[PDB]
This record gives sequence, C-alpha cells and structure tokens, in this order.
Amino acid sequence: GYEVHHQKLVFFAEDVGSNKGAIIGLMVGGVVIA
Amino acid sequence: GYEVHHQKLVFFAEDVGSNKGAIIGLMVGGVVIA
Amino acid sequence: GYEVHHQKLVFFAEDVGSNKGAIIGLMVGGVVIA
Amino acid sequence: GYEVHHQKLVFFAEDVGSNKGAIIGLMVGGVVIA
Amino acid sequence: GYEVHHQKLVFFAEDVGSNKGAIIGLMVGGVVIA
Amino acid sequence: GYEVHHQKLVFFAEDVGSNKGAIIGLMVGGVVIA
Amino acid sequence: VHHQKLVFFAEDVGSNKGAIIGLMVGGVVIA
Amino acid sequence: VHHQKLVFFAEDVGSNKGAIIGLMVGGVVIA
Amino acid sequence: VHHQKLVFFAEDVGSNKGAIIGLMVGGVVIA
Repeated sequence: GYEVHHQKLVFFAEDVGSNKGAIIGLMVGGVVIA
Repeated sequence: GYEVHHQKLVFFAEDVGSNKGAIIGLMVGGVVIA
Repeated sequence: GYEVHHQKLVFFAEDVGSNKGAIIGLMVGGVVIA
Repeated sequence: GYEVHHQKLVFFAEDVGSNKGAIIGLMVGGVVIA
Repeated sequence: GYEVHHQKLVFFAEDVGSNKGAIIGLMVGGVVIA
Repeated sequence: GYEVHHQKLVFFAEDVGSNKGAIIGLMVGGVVIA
Repeated sequence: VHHQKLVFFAEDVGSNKGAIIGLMVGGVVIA
Repeated sequence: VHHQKLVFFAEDVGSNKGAIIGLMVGGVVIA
Repeated sequence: VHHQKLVFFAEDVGSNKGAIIGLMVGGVVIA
C-alpha cells in the first residue's frame, strides 16, 4: 500500500498578494521591460 | 492499494490578491512592457 | 484499488480578487503594454 | 514601435501524426486508461 | 523599437509522431494508467 | 533597440517520436501507472 | 509446400488498431 | 516444407495496437 | 524444415503495443 498527502506548490503568494509589474510563469524569449 | 489527497498548486494568490500590471501564465516571445 | 481527492489548482485568486491590468492564462507572441 | 512574428506553439506533432490512445489538453479530474 | 521572431514551444514531437498511450498537457488529479 | 529570435523549448522530441505510456506536462496529484 | 493457420486466435479478440498479417512477401503496410 | 500454427493465442486478446505478423519475408510493416 | 507452434500463449493477453512475430526472414518491422 501507499499514501501521499498534504503537498503544496506556491508561486509568489499563499495568503496576501499584490503586484505592480510583470509576473511570467514561463517564457521563451521576449523583452520584459517591466 | 493507493491513496493521494490534499494536493494544491497556487499561482499569485490563495486568499486575497490585487493587481496593477501583467500576469502571464505562459508565453512564447512578446514584449510585456507592464 | 485507487483513490484521489481534494486536489486543487488556483490561478491569481481563490476567495477575493480585484484587477486593473492584464491577466493572460496562455499567450503566443504579442505586446501587452498593460 | 514593436514587432512580433513567426511564433508557434505545437502541441503534439505539427505534421503527419498517428494516434491510438487518449490525448488531453487539460483535465481537472478523471481516470484515463490508455 | 523592439523585435521578437522565430520563437517556438514544441510539446511532443513537431514532426511525424506515433502515440499509443496517454498524453496530458495539464492534470489537476486522476489516475492515468497507460 | 532590442532583438530576440530563434529561441526554442522542446519538451519531448521535436522529431519522429513514438510513445507507449504516460506523458504529463504538469500534474498536481494522482497515480500514474505507466 | 503446405500451410495451415499461420496466425490463429482461439477466443475473443476485444479490438484491433493495427496490422494482423498472416504472411508478408513484399510491399508497404502502414497500419 | 510444412508450416502449422506459427503464432497461436489460446485465450482472450484485450486489444491490439501493433503488428502481429505470422511470417515475414520482405517489405516494410509500419505498425 | 518442419515448423509447428513457434510462438504460443496459454492465458489472456491484456494488450499489445509492439511486434509479436512468429518468424523473420527479411524486411523491416517498425512496431
């Protein structure tokens, strides 16, 4: 038998988040002047 | 037997989030001035 | 036997979220001045 | 002045491609038995 | 002045490609038995 | 002045590619039995 | 030269998505 | 020169997704 | 020169995704 639980993956926030600017989760080339 | 539960993936917020600017989940080239 | 439950995938908000600006789940080229 | 051209996003074989089995672009749940 | 050209994102074989089994681009849960 | 060209992101064989079994680009949970 | 039952199935065959060739001499068969 | 029952299945075959060739001499078989 | 029952299965076969070839002489088999 197996058992897996309570994992997590977070990216820039889990409770409170703001932003003034770029956030790119994945990119191939390009100019993020921001 | 197997069992998997309570996973999670988050991106920029889970409870409260604002934004003034770009948020790109995936991109292939392109100018994000923001 | 198998069992899988209580997964989740959030993107930019789950409970409360505002926005003044772009939000792009996927993109191929293009200029986001934002 | 901006320019963007000749991008691409090829999911699964932008040419002659056989298929005997499941292909899913997004799946929030289920059981895929290929 | 900006330029962006000749990008790419090839998921799984941008040419002749067989397939006998599952292919998933995103999956929040489930059971894939290939 | 900026330039960006001839990028790439090849996930799994940008040419003739067989497949007998699971391929997943992202998976928050589950049981993959290849 | 005596041939009998080159390929043989003795019960149910659930499906088929490919070539089931009893004998080949030449030519292309793209299943 | 006597051939008989080269390939032989005696029970269920769930599914086929490839070549099941009883005899090969020449040519291309792309399953 | 006398061949008989080269390949043999005596129980269920879940699935096939490749070549199950009873004999080879020449040619290409891309399973």
